[PDB]
Amino acid sequence: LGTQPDLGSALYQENYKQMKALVNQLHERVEHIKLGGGEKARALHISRGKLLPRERIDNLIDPGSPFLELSQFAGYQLYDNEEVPGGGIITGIGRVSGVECMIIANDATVKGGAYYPVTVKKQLRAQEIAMQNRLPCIYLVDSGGAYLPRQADVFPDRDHFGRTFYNQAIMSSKNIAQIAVVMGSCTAGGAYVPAMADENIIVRKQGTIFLAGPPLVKAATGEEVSAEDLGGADLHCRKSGVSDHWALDDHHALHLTRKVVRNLNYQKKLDVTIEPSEEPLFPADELYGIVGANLKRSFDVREVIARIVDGSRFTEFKAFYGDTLVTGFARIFGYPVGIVGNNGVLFSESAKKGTHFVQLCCQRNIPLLFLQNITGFMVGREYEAEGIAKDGAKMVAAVACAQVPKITLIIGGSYGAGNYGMCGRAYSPRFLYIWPNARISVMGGEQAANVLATITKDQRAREGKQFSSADEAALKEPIIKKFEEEGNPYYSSARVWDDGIIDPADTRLVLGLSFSAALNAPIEKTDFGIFRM
Amino acid sequence: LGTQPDLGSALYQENYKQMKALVNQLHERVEHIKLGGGEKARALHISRGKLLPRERIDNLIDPGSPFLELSQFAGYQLYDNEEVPGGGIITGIGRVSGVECMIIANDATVKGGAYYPVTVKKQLRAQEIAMQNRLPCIYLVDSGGAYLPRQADVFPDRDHFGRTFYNQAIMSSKNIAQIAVVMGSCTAGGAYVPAMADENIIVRKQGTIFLAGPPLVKAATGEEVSAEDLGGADLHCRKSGVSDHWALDDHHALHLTRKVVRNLNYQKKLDVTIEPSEEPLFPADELYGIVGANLKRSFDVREVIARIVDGSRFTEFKAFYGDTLVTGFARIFGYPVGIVGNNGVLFSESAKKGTHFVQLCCQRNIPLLFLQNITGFMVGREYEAEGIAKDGAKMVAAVACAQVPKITLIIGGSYGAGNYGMCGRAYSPRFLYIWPNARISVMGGEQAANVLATITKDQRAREGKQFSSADEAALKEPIIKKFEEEGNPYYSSARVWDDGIIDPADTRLVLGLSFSAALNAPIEKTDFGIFRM
Amino acid sequence: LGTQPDLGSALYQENYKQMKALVNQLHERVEHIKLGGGEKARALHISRGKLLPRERIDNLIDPGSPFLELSQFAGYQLYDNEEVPGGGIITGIGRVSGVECMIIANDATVKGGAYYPVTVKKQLRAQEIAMQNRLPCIYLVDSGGAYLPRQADVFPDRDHFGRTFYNQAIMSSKNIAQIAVVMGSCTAGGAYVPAMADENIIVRKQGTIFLAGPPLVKAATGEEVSAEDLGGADLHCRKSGVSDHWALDDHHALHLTRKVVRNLNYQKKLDVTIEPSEEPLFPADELYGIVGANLKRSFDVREVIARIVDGSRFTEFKAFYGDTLVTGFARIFGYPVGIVGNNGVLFSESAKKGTHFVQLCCQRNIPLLFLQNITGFMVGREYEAEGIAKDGAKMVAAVACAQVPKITLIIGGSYGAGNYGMCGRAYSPRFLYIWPNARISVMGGEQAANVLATITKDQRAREGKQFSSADEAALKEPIIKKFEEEGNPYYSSARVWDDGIIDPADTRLVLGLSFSAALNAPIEKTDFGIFRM
Amino acid sequence: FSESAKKGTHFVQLCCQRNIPLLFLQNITGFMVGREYEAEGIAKDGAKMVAAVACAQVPKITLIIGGSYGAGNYGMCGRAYSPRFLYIWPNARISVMGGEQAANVLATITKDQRAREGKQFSSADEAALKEPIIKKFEEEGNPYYSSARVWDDGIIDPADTRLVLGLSFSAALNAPIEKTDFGIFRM
Repeated sequence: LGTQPDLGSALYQENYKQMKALVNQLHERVEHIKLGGGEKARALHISRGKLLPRERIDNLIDPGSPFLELSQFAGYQLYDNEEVPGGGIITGIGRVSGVECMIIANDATVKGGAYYPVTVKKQLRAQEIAMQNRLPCIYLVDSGGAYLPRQADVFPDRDHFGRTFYNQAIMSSKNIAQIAVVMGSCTAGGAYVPAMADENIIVRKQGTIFLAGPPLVKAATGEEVSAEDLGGADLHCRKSGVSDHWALDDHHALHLTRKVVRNLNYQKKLDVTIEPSEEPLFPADELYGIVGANLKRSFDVREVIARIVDGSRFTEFKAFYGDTLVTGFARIFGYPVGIVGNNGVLFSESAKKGTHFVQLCCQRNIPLLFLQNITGFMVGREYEAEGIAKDGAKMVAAVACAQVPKITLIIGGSYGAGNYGMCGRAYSPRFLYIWPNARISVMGGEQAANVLATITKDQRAREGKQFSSADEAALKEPIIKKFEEEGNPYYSSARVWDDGIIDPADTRLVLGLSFSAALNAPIEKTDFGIFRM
Repeated sequence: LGTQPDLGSALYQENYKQMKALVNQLHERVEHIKLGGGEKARALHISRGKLLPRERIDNLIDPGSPFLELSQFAGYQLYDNEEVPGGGIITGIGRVSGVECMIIANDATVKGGAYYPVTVKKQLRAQEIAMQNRLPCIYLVDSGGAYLPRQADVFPDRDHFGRTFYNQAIMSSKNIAQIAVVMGSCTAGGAYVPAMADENIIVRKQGTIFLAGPPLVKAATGEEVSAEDLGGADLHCRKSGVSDHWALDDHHALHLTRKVVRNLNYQKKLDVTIEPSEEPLFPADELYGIVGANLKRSFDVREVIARIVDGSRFTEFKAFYGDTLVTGFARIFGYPVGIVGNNGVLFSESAKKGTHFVQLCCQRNIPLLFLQNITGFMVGREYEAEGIAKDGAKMVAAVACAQVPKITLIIGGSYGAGNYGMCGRAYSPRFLYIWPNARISVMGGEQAANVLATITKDQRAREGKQFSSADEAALKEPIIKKFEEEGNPYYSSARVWDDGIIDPADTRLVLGLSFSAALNAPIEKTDFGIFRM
Repeated sequence: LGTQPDLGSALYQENYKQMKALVNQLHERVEHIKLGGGEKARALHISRGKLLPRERIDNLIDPGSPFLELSQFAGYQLYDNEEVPGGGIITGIGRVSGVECMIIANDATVKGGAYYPVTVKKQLRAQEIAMQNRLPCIYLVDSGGAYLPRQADVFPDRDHFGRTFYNQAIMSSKNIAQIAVVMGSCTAGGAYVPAMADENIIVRKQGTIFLAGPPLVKAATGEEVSAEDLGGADLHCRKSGVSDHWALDDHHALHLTRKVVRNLNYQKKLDVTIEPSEEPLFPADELYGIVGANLKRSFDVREVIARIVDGSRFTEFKAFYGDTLVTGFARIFGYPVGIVGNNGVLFSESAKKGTHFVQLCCQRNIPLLFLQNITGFMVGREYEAEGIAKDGAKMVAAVACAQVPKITLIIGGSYGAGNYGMCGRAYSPRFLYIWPNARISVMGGEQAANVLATITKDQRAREGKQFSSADEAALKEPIIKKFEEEGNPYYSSARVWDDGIIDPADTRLVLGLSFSAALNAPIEKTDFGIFRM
Repeated sequence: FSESAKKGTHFVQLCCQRNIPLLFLQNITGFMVGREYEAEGIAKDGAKMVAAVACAQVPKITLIIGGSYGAGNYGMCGRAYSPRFLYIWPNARISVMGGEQAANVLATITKDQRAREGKQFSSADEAALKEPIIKKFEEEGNPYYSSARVWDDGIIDPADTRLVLGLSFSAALNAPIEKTDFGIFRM
C-alpha cells in the first residue's frame, strides 16, 4: 500500500504546518504536567528523602525499557481554580523483571496526593486495563486521602473509591498479582490498599498505615500519638504483621519489588501466529501533511494504514463493496491484525461489509483495530426504507460481542451512532487513543447549529413572528462554540474518555506496545447474539 | 427472636411520631412523581390515543401481580430549574405470563421523553439488574432523543448512552430475551433499540423509527417527508422489515408482548432448598417506634430481624464473640438467607466473625442480606497495632468475592470503610435499599467538623494567630450543613446510588420480591483471593 | 425366585439350631459392649451431669429413626489384658433433621476416652465412609488424648492420628459439612477437632479445649491454672472465639446440633430410577436352616437372594454359562442392584461371565452387591494352559475400576485371590459385612495344613529321614488351630477388616440402609484399563 | 507461636496460587505453652496451618532435620498429610512428644497421685519412673526405628540433601499441577 505524497503541493505544506503546531502544543503541555505540583512541592518532597514519583517508575522498570503512560491529561483544566497535573496519579504499563505490569503511583507533590474525583476514575481505568489483560498491578502508595470538599463524587457510588478495593479482591481471586509498595503515608481507605495486596512492601520511616489517623485518634480518645508510632514500617513489619517486606529507603523498596515480581512463576504464552517484524515502507511523519488539521477535507485512510503496518502490506477485504469502509488483514510488529477504518459516510453496504469482516476475525481469533474518522450515516428516505438502521445495528451488535482484543484510534471526527459502530468507549476496547486533531460529540457542531436554525425558524413561523438572518446567527454562534469546546481532544482527555492523546508519528509504536500487552490474556471464543437479517 | 416494645414509653412514642412523619413525606412526594409531566402534558399524551406510561405497565403485567418499581426518586431536584419526575423513565420488575421481567418504559410526558444524564444512568442500572439475574428485558420505547444541552454527560463515555446498545447485544448473546415495543417516536440512537432487540413490536401510527429524523433529512438533502412515511409501522413491518409484529394500538401492542414472552420456552428452576413460608411473630409497623429518626440513639438490630424473617426464627452464629456484629441464618418467604447486621462499632473480632460467616454462606450457596447501621471503626493505638486494618480488609475481600446473591439495606448511618465492609454500592449487591432515616457519606458530618476544628486550631497556633470559639463555630457550621444535605436519602436517591427509598413497614415484602427475582440465575461457585491471615 | 425349604428335614433342623446359637452368641456379646466402661465408670460419668455416649446419639437423631452402627466389635480381645468395648468410640449413620449424617462419638467411660490404635483406625474408617458417600460428619468430642504406651502405633504414620485432621480439611474443601460438639475435655490433638470444624458447639462447663493441658503448662512455665480457665466455653465462646455456639448442657448442645444441620441447605437427589418397594416372598429367618454353620456343605445362593430382594424377583444373566457364579438384576427397597454371588469354585467361564456383567452395571450406573462364599479357583494343568489366571485377573481389573457403589457381604468362606475378585476390603467397597459363620484367610486352614504336610514329607525323603503319620498330625494340628482363630469373624471384626457382624435375618434392612446412604453422592462415569483379552 | 502459624498459612496460599512446589524443613520443639496463648486461640491458629497444608495441591516434600513432635509434625506436612516424599536426617527424632516431656508429665502426675493417696514418692522413686519412659522414646524415635517401618522414604546423608531434593522434585513434576481448593478458614 501507500503512495509518495506531493511534498511541493500547497495542501501538503499547509497540512504539515498545522499538524506540526498541534504536536508542538501537545509536547510542551506534557512537559508542564511532567513537573507535577511544582518546584516548592518537589523540593519539599526530596527534602524528606523520598524519590520523585516519576523517578520511582524509572528505577522500577527494566533498564531502558519503554514505558506506556496512560491518561497524561487527566484533570487538565477540569476544576475551575485547582490545577491537578495528571490527576495526582501516574499510571502506565512497563516491564518489570521481564513481565509486563500495570504501575499505579500516587503523585504526592500534587495536592499532597489527595484523591480527586478524576483521580479515582483514572485509577479505576488502570485497574480495568490490568484485569482485562491479566497484568500484575503494582501500587506505589503515597496518598493523603480523599478530597473532602468533593466527597460526594468520590466515596458513595459503584464507580467511586470503594470500587478500588473491589477490583483488588477480584484480581487476586484470578491469580493476577497485586503488589503494594507503601512509600509514604496512607490513611483511612488508603491503609486498605497494602492490606488487600497479595504481597506488601513498606519503607522504614516514610511509610505509615492506619485506619484512623492521629487527628481522629485524638478526637475520639484524646490521645496524642505520632504517625510513625501509630503506623510505621516497624509496627506493621514486626508487630501488626501487615507488612511482608521491610525496606530501608525508596531505592531498596524498588529493588525488593523487582524481586517479588520475579517470583510470580509466570511465563507469557502467545495464542496468535507470529511473523518477523518489518518497518513500514513510508515515513510516519508524512502523516502530518496527509491528514492535517481540517476535518472538512478528506483523505484516504489507506495512506494512514500504509505507514503503520509491517512492510506496508495489506490484504483488502471486499474492496469494491461499500467502499466508504476499508477492511483488511495486516501485521504490526509481527502480530496479525484486522483493520477497520472509515473512508466516508457509512452506508448499508458498509455496515454489512463490516459485520461480515468482524465475524471473520472472531472466527480466527485475530485482534481488531478500528480507525475512527466518521462524518455520520447516510440520510435519505430510501435508505431508511431499506433498513439502514437495521444494517447499522448489525455492526454494533457484532462489535459488542467480539471477544478478540480491540483497539480504537480516533484520527478524525467521532459523531453520533457512528461512534458506537466503530467501537467507541462504551464498547470496551482494550485501549482507546485519539490524535490531536480529533473531535467527538453527539453530533457535529454545525449539524446542531443548523438543526436549531430550522427548528426555531419553523417555530417562529408558527407563532407568526419573524426570525431574521441576524437572528439565525445569534442562535447558531453559542452552539458552535459549545460543541467546539466540548469536542476538543483535551476536553475529552481531561476526563478519562480516552487513554491518551498521541503524536501521529508515534502511532505505530503505541499500537505495538498496546497489542503486546493485550496478548497477555488468552483469547476466548466469541458468542454472538441474533443477527437481524 | 423479638420482644414486645413498651408502647407507653415516651421514647417509643417520640420515635414512632418522627418516623411516621418521614414515611408520610415519602408517600406524598411519590404521589407527585406519579403524575409525570403534568396535566397539560398528560392530556396531550392521551389526546394522541396513547396510553399513559404507568397504565401501559399495568396492562402489561399479570392481573393483580405486584410490581417492584426502582429508583422512583431519580432526578429529584438534581437539575437546578428543571423538574424531571422519575428521571423521565420508569423501571421495575414484574411478572409477565408467569415470568419475571425487567420493564423499561420511557415517560413521554416528561420533557417529551428526552434522555437526561440521570435517565441514562437509571436505564443502565436496570439493564445491569436484568443481566445479573437473567431477567428478560421489555422496552416500552417512547423517546425524544438525547438532551442536547447536556450532551457531554450523555453520549461519549463508557457508561453513557452508547452502553445501552452494548448491554442489549451482550444479554442477547446469553439468551436473555430482549423485546422492544415501539409505542411512539424513536430517533437517532432510539431507532437502534428496536433494531437491537430479538423480537420487536411497533404500533400502526404512533411508532416511528429512523436513524435520521425529518429535520436532518431536510437539512442534508432538502426533502420534506413526514415521520410516518420516513418510519412508521407499515414501512418497517412490510418493506424495511425492521418490525416483527404490527399492532393496531397500545392495548394490542401490550397483548402481543405477553404472547411473545409466553413463547420464550423458559422455566424457573431453584438452586436452594425451600420451606413453607410463615409471617413474622411481631407487627412490622412497630419498627417505627423501635428505630425512630435519631441516629445518635442505638437499637438492637435483632429487633429489626425479628419483624422480617419467617416466624421470627433466627439461628445466631458466634453470638458472644464480636458482639457489635450480628450474623445468623433465617428464612424469608421460605428462602434461606444469611443476615449480617451492625450493632455498634466494628472491631477486629467483628470483622473476623463476619469473614468467617461469609465463607459459610458461600460454601452452602446461601443468599446474603446486609443491614448497614454503622458508626465507624474502632479508633485506638492498640487496635492499629493489632492490625484492625488487616482485619477490616479481610471482610472487604470476602464480601467482594462472594458469588451468592447479595442484598444490602441501609437502616442507619453509612460512613467510611464501614460502608465497603458491609457490601456498599461499589461491591455490586443485587439490590440496595435505604430507609427514609438513613445517612451516607465519607464520614459523619460531626467528624468532618471536629477534624477541621482540630486542624485549624493547631494551624492557627503554628502561625501564632488565635482561633476563637466563635471562630470554631463559624468553621464547623458550613461543613455540618453540607454533609447533612449530601447525606440525605433523597440526595442519595436522586442520583442513582440506591435502588429506592422504602417504607420500613414494606421491608419484608421488598426483600421477598428482590430475593425471588435474584434466584432466576443459577448460583455460581465462589473463588476467593488470598486471606491475609 | 426361591423355594419352600423342608422344615422337617434333619439337615434343616441341624442348620437352624447351629446358626441360631451363633446369633444368640452375637447378641449377648453386643449387650456387654453396650455397657462400655462399666457401672463404676458410668456412674461417675453421670455424676458430672453428662449424658451417656449412646444416649447422646439417641437424642441427636430423628425420633424413631433407625441407626446403623458400624464396627461394634472393634478391639474385642485385641489387647492382651485391656478391655476396650467398641474401641472406645461409637460410629454409625443416622438421620439428623432429615439428613443422613455420619456420627462419631468418643466413649469417655472406656479408659477415659483415650485413643487406642484401634480407636484411630475405626474413626478413619468412619471418615472414609462419609467422604465417599458425601455424608456430613458430626463429632461428639469427649476424649482423653492418645494412649502413650502405644504411641508408636497412633502418632507417626500416614494412617495414624494425624490423618484425622487431614480428612476433616479435605471434606471441608468439598462442602461436606464438619460439625464438632465439644461435650467434654479435648487436649493436644483433640483441641484441633473443634478448631478444624466448619461450625463448633461447646458445652458451658464440661467442654475444655487447649493445645497444652494444665499439666504441661505447669511443667513448661510453672503456672497452676484450672482446665476451665485454660479452656472452657466462656473463654473460647467469648474471648478466644474458637466456639461458634454456647450450650448450657448436653441436651442443649444436641438441640443446637440439629439446628445447625437444618441450615446446611442440602437436599438429597437420586441418580437412579426408583420403583415401589415390596417385601420378599419368603421369611428371612429361614436363612438359618438353609445356610447353617458348616462351610463344607454347599447351598444355592439363589435361596439367599430370594429372601432379601423386593418380591423375590430376579433376572439372571447368562444363567447356563459359568454356573458356579450367579449374576442378575434385582431391586432392594426400590433401588436397582446388580448381584454377583458365588455358587462354587471359580472357573474361566465364571470369571468371564462376571467381567461381562460388571461392565453392564457400570454402563447403566447400577449399584453392585457382592455375596462372597468362595472355596478357591479351579486347579488343573489344562486350566492354567487356558489362562485361568488371565481370566481371574480380568474380573479383578473390572471390579477395581468400577465407580458404581459396591457393597460386599461375606456369607461364607473368603480365601486367596477369590477374595480380591469378589470385591474384598482392598477394593474399596462402600460397605463390607460378614455373617457370624464366615471365615477369611489367605487360604483354607486345611489347605495350609495339607500343603505343609506334602512339603515336609518330601523334604524328609530328600534328607532320607522318615515323617510318620503321627508326625503328619503333629505338623497339621497347630496350623489348623492358627487359621481357625485368625479366620474367625470376631478376629476379623475386632480389627477393622469389616464394618460389622450382622444377623442374617437383618441382611435386607442393613443393605437397604447402606445403599440408601451410598446414594447421597452422585454416580461417576467408569473408566476401565486395558482388558487383557 | 500464633504469629508463626499465621505467617505460614499466608505463605502456603501464595505458593498454591502461583503453583509453586513446597519444601518443608521440620525441626520442631512443640507449640508455645501459656494461659494467654490459649486465650488468644493458639489452637485456632495452629489449626489454620494444618488446614492449609492439607488442602494444598502443589507438590510437597518434607525433610526432617531434627525433632518432630506432637501437632507440630502435622502442621509441617507430616507423613499423614501426603507429601510426595518424606526424608529424615540421621540425627532426627520423631514421636508424639519429646522423651523428656513424657517423663516429666508422668513424674508430675504420679507425684500428685501419691499425695492424694497420702503416700510419698521419693526422688529415687521419680528416677525409677522416668528412666523406662526415656528409654522407650529413644528407641522408638530413632531414625532407624522410624525407617525400618515405612514412615519415611529413606535416611539420607546431609551432604546429599541437594541431590536428593533435585531428583525428587524433578520426578514430582511429571504430573500436571492442579488448582487448590481450600476449606473454610476459621479466622
